[PDB]
Amino acid sequence: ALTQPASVSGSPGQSITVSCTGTSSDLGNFQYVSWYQHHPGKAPKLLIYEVSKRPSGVSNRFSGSKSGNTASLTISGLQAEDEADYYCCSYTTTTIPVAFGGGTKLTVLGQ
Amino acid sequence: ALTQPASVSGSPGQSITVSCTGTSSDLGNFQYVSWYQHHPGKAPKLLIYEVSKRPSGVSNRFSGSKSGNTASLTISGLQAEDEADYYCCSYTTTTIPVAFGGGTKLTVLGQ
Amino acid sequence: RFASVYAWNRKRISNCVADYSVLYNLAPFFTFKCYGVSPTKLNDLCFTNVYADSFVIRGDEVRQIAPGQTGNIADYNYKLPDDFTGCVIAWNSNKLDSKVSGNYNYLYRLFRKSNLKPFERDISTEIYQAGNKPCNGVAGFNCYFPLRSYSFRPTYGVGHQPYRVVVLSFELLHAPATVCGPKKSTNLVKNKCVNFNFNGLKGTGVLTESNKKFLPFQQFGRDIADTTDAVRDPQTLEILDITPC
Amino acid sequence: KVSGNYNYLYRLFRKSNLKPFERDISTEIYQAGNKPCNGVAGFNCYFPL
Amino acid sequence: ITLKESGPTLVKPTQTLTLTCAFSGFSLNTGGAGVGWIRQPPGKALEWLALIYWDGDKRYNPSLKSRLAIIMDTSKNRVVLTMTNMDPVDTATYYCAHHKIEYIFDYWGQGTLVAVSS
Amino acid sequence: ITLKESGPTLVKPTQTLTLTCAFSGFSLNTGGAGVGWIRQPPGKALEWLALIYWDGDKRYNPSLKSRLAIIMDTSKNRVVLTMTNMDPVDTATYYCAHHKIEYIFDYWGQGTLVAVSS
Amino acid sequence: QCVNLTTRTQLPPAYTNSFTRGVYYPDKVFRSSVLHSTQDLFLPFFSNVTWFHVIKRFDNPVLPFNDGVYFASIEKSNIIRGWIFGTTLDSKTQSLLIVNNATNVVIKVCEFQFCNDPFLDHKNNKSWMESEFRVYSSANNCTFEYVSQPFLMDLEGKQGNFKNLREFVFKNIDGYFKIYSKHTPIIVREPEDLPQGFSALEPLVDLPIGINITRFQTLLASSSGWTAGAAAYYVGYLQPRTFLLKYNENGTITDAVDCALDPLS
Ligand SMILES: *[C@@H]1O[C@H](CO)[C@@H](O)[C@H](O)[C@H]1NC(C)=O
Ligand SMILES: *[C@@H]1O[C@H](CO)[C@@H](O)[C@H](O)[C@H]1NC(C)=O
Ligand SMILES: *[C@@H]1O[C@H](CO)[C@@H](O)[C@H](O)[C@H]1NC(C)=O
Ligand SMILES: *[C@@H]1O[C@H](CO)[C@@H](O)[C@H](O)[C@H]1NC(C)=O
Repeated sequence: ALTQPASVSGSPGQSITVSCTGTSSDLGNFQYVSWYQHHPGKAPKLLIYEVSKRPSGVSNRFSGSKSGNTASLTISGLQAEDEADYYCCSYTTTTIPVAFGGGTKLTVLGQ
Repeated sequence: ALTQPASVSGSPGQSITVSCTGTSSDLGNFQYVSWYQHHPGKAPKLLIYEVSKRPSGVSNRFSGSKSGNTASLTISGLQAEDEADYYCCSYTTTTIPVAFGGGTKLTVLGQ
Repeated sequence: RFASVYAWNRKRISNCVADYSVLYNLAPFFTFKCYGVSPTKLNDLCFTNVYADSFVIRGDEVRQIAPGQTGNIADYNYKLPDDFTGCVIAWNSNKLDSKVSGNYNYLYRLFRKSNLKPFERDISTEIYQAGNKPCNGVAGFNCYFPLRSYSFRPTYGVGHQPYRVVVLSFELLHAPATVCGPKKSTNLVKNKCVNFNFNGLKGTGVLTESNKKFLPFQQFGRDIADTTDAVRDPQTLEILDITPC
Repeated sequence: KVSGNYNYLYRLFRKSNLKPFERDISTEIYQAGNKPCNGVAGFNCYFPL
Repeated sequence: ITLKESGPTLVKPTQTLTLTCAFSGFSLNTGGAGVGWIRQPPGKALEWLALIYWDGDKRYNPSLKSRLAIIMDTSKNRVVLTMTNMDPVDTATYYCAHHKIEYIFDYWGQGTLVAVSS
Repeated sequence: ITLKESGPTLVKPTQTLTLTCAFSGFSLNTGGAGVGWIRQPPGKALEWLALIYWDGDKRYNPSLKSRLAIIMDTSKNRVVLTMTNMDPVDTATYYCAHHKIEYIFDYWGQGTLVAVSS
Repeated sequence: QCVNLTTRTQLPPAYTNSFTRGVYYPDKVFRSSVLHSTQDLFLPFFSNVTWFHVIKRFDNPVLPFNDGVYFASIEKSNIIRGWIFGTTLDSKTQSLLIVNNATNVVIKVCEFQFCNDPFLDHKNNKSWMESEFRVYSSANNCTFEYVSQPFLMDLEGKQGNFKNLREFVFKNIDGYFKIYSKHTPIIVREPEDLPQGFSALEPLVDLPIGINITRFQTLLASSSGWTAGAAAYYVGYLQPRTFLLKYNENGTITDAVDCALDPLS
């Protein structure tokens, strides 16, 4: 299954790199991952569709790249409302075909 | 492909005729098919090139002709050492570009 | 829904104009080179009629279905003739003909009873024995089912993508001619010595506007010399006089 | 050659027609009309011999 | 495009969940597109129940076929999804998405937060 | 015209065959002629192995590309065939011959026979 | 559906001296005030057209097709429905079948095995019926489909005040079959014989066939039995001859004279 660190933190504002990884045998891979964030009590919406394109009508301050079994995003423009729950998803060919990350717990650094 | 009878026999002196045939789909318009002779313990030699053209050094008793899909050769005036391993070699476009007979072993009834 | 290689449907397109230019903005295709003729003369060559054939191919072995090449799905399926009057077009259609578990609606015939003549609509299937074993409704030893559904998986990726392929068969000037490609239109230049061509009206002369009007059944105009002197304009409805030098 | 003779080359297209007795020795990548395409082959770009 | 998910909140553990996910505006004359049913347990790895295309074929998760049943509407209203004999391990929130073969997830709904009543 | 064929008598099962054949006297100012190698074992008919033109082009039998190599001297002395990873079914006699396209094998050498030591 | 009554009594025909009708446009080329002498397969001036009068009568005979004929039917209830074509009558060769059963007029070129006599007309007393349109029974390998809009229809039962005349001229060049249709209204007269008049006829359609047609039959609109009205249709031949045409300033044929009638011509 997918794995990721839970406590994610870094430089405030810009220059933060977040990553997802796992096992190439347990996770069958070769499907382009998508990655989503959830808000506590609000309406959630996906931040990155497939690996690397940016759709219209949303924020264009995000970037991503996936190599082999490891996917990553570079996130820029962190405001005071940057708290979220980052869940990455792919296709796990062994069992439970659609897995969703490993869970994240992020703090705020606007202050 | 290309096929011929495995063995043939007859009275000494005359009355022998050996033929080859093949599938017309594999056979590329049926040009440049040649007739050779192999001896046990001796090098094989060319006898007939392209159906009915006589090279130098051969006798007039050897003759060859082709009708429809089947080619053949005749020899008149057989001798005690005229037993042979007459092969037909041809061009086959779909498979391996050259095809080499099916095996012949002429025997006599003089003893 | 797109036709497969086993149930290939001879699509009949007639009584229209056939411009193959709207497909270029879709995606970079798997291939573009037509096999019978060059792709740089697809428009000017006018044919009598067109036959379309649609194919979903498992994997990436559309090279072996060629006018000159055979294969497992080219001798026991649709078989391209070696004298094929037409050409091919194949493109990566991963957006429609794929499933997360498998495209089980489709099928492939790995082998048949015998080699088949090209342009034969082979759709009948049967249980196949092993050489000389009697096989009548039984399965297991020496009676194995020779068909299997297409399996599309995300772990497959490259080497199992569809690459939807359509072949087009033409006929070289023997039937009535209904469908081919059009040409371009050059705008009229008045009072200039132009070498005009109004759908085959070859000649050189200057062009003026004529006050007289034609009837709707009229298209040309003659004189004492029995030649074109004032005609209705092709793509616009007014009458133009060919003033000579 | 028994498996095919590839030592003789011929040309399939040009930018336009050619005057009699002329030799087009120059070989380059050919594009189709308006698409910006140079350097390598690909869509509407392949070697003309 | 709007997707609205409606269903009960105060649900007994022996009570079957009947959830309707409704969409407004889609080109149904296509293949390989469907709706996906997505779980969010808190603090753990999430799991998936059912993705259903317009062909009507069933793609169920392995060893979980007794907890899931799928009902059409065939009038562009919604999709009815029923969970039978639910366990109290999934006191969680539920979502539905447009899932196809090239785009992973397209657009989501509001989602429903449900817990066990025991 | 003389054709001389040289090769080992017995070879190891893991060894590579290095056959040589020399030709004396030909019209080398030609097109399409060349030097060909053919083999046959007892009990089974003839089958062709390889042919080389005078332009350095090498034509082997299909599905045998990797285990067949040709040393061409460019001095009109001898042609060497080196074949690796031999099989005990290939224990056979080998003939080196001249190859035009009408005369499929015009003049034939004496050839050499080889067998495996296993 | 097709009704095989397998019996009919035939009435002797008449002969009508057609005077001036039978002219049509050569092509879509306009000429201004130029007298042209054109040689083409025309209808002769002052010629006997054979008058088949059908009343208790069901006559749809084989018509003498010699690559272009003339069919002038004085009709009011849209009796002419389609045209049986082909030569072999057993679905072995290509044939054309036009039906204008509704606003979706369909022309099918395929193999057709026609029945003995598929009358469109029968049942519902005097009101004509759209049934029995499926004339053929079997097909080998169908070739061509075509969809066209209709002409002016007729309001079911319509007998008396025969103002309309439908002229169908059949021709074919290089296998391309040409249908020449002319509907003449407001002819306020009893049907009987043809009156005196002239009109310019335009080419409408030209459809490929590929098969030279020898015979063709008429499709007309209890299982059998009908007290029909004064059905009248005139059949005529076409022969190659020369005309002299008077183009006006508007391209309308004001006058046309055949040269080979009398020494004044
Ligand atoms: C073609 O030309 C006619 C006459 O100018 C015009 O009415 C019509 O709209 C044109 N059609 C197109 C597709 O340009
Ligand atoms: C037309 O028929 C009538 C009666 O049979 C005959 O008297 C007349 O001569 C015919 N005219 C022509 C031109 O055939
Ligand atoms: C029609 O065309 C064929 C083509 O050969 C010809 O033999 C025949 O005589 C023509 N006429 C008829 C009435 O069949
Ligand atoms: C030609 O048409 C014009 C305009 O409709 C009309 O005034 C004129 O009388 C016609 N000329 C004739 C009778 O040929």
